Amino acid sequence: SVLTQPPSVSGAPGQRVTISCTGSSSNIGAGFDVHWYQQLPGTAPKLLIYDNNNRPSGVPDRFSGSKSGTSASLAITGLQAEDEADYYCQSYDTSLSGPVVFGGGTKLTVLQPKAAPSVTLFPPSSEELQANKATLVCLISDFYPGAVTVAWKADSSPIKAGVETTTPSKQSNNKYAASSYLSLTPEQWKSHRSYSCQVTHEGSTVEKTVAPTEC
Amino acid sequence: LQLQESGPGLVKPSETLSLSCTVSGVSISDNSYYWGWIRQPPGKGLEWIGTISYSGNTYYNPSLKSRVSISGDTSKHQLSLKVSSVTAADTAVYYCARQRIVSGFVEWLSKFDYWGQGTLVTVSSASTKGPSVFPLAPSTAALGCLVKDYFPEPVTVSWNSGALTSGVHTFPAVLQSSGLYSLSSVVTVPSSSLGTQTYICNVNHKPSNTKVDKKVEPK
Repeated sequence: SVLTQPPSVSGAPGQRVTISCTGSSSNIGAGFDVHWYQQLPGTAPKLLIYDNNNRPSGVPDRFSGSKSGTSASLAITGLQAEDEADYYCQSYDTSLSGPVVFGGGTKLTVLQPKAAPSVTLFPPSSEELQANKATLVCLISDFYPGAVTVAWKADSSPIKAGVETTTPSKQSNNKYAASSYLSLTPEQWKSHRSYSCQVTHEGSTVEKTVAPTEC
Repeated sequence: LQLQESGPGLVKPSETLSLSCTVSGVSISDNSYYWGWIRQPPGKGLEWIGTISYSGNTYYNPSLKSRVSISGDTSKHQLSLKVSSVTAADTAVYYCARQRIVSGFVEWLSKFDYWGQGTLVTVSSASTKGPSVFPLAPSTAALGCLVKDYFPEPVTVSWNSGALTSGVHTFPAVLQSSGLYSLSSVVTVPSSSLGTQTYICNVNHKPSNTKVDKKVEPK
């Protein structure tokens, strides 16, 4: 946060992209080297660029570093979809803030086309039902951008109650995933003919349905 | 060349957190190498905690200097991170990393070349809770496990003891109104294998030392 980075950076594939890192007199301006890290969603950071502009073996020639004045930047040529990640800048610091300092972090978003969600709805487990509890599991993943609307309806009548819905989160393919849970008593599950979880994405709505079918 | 983070996934407020890192393939007191701790709050960025040299010396971030303490055991090849008097804002993923230096007037802190995989430590006055696992029957065929009501994250889910990879898709946990989590994991499988291959999930929850295996069956 001491070193300032772009909150967000985008780019289409095959494009050249740049991520800035500007600090004070202490962190970079003093002459201290700059280091860059790559962080894929849900994973630990990778040493990407060290000592301003050097690449550790395992990093593509597509990546390059640069330093001038109080700024440092990361260059990516031939942008791949693989590159979508979180980027962090590093520099030694002489200020009250401690010796090692990190930047705010940058959301590098490589272009993706529209992606309709894959929705799978599960009825309450029979084992679960034995426990006098009953939940419906609505699961929509592989979609882009990260925005969806979840509707629950007993038969043809929608009811916004007992609903626990998550926030989209991207997977290794950089497409989002979201899960919704409906908490009922087993008798409510039984009472109605059928339950339907419908998700609305890109003006197209997918309406999967389940019903009390024992087997 | 390996770093393995270790320690509890939960600590209460006003309590000292203790974590550890086991280093493999290199000596923890080998010259030219420093080791340090870095933390990342959920959805936030990196914050350096502190670093220890190949000798006894430790350096820390003035923003957490009062509470943070770091130690290296030269015989065990492992690190120790203490964080006294924790608060809600200490909830984070803690990382172990190897730090290179530049030798000048002072050995200068440098690039972190190797990183471990962190340990999510949640700060909460609540106690841990293992998950109530239930099977989700198939219907080309989608089947899975429902890991319900547990605290706190993480939960790891393997299928057929790691043998089943292809088709596996685990979803992000939801935080329920109760304060407990719910997590699902499914596998897309060939419907032709539903009666020939056994499909079992392997639910691990380190905070409560719980391991639940569950065979998912049709009908």
